[PDB]
Amino acid sequence: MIQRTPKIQVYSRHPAENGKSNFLNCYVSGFHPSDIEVDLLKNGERIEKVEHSDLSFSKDWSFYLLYYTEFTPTEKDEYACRVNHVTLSQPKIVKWDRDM
Amino acid sequence: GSHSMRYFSTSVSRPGRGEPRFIAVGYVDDTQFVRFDSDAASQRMEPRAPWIEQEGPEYWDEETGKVKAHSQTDRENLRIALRYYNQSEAGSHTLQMMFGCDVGSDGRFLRGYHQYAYDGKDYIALKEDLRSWTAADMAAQITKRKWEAAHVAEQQRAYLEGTCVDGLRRYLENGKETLQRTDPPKTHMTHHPISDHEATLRCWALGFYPAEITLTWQRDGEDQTQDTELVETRPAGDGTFQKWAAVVVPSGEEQRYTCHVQHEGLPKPLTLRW
Amino acid sequence: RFPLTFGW
Repeated sequence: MIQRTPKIQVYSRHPAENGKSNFLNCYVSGFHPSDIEVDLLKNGERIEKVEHSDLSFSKDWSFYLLYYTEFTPTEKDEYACRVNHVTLSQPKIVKWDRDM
Repeated sequence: GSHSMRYFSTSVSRPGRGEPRFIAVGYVDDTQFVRFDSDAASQRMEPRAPWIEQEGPEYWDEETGKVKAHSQTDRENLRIALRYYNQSEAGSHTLQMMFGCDVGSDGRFLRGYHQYAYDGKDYIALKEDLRSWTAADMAAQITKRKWEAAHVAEQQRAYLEGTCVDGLRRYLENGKETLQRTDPPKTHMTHHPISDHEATLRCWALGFYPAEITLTWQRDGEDQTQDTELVETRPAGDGTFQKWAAVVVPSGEEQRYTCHVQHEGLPKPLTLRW
Repeated sequence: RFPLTFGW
């Protein structure tokens, strides 16, 4: 009745240019079981129009999901991805380094 | 190159909260084209790629019927497994299935798959010869005996070599413009000092398709593959993928390192130097 | 084309 903790990457679809429409992604992978919570945060606040891919899995049976939302990066704004899962003692926050 | 069609399904039981959550998705290579979500409105198989949308209403009816039938037998499978293992009915459990076929460059059958997991572990799988089953434990042995008596494998093999391959050729043809593209990685290198003696060299591969790729670091000419950090390949959301590999180098030594990129899209592997 | 499937 296995458990695997998710691996989290937060990043942009295209390289960030301030004032230009883009897409922010939190990709979570290698996790089990499939119940997982993923929010994208703009300055500590949950972004509301966040979509995600349909649940799928890798050859080792571990799940992956991509959450994404179209945004407009600015020099001021801070973005992050918060992920909760049974393998996590508390919600994990991973900040968007326009690099990572 | 080779191509693949895959269907993945997951049923997660939620005792006390209704019927199992059921989610199925279909892929051609690394491109999703269909889905079904038991908790969604349509209760239909739905398109997820533009080139499948041209399929007629018969297609959508048949596929919806088959995927629903599968969700129902998944429900019963969860119950049965509860009996096989003598597990409590209070616990949530997961049933995963992968099914599909690989063809080669000119569209000839390469391989067939039909395998199951219970709670993240192998349960039963159709062997490569498509003639028998591998059971990972005793419960799966029960299932295996049942499927041998039922002669499931003859039907599955014929489906894999016939219907699955013809379906894949069909999809590849209709999705010609997007599915037969190869997109080479756009690469680069970044430098991030972590101290007065240590620097991080990071090799990036971006905008590539298909997702399979190799990124390696070597010092002078020797691999650093236990000093290299290597993140998991990730989707950009535009149909392409992203990856990077990093090594920590002694300050002043940066010039000794090379990054190597192997990808189906490159006539030749890349060598990149700082 | 989605597969047909059998009970455990």
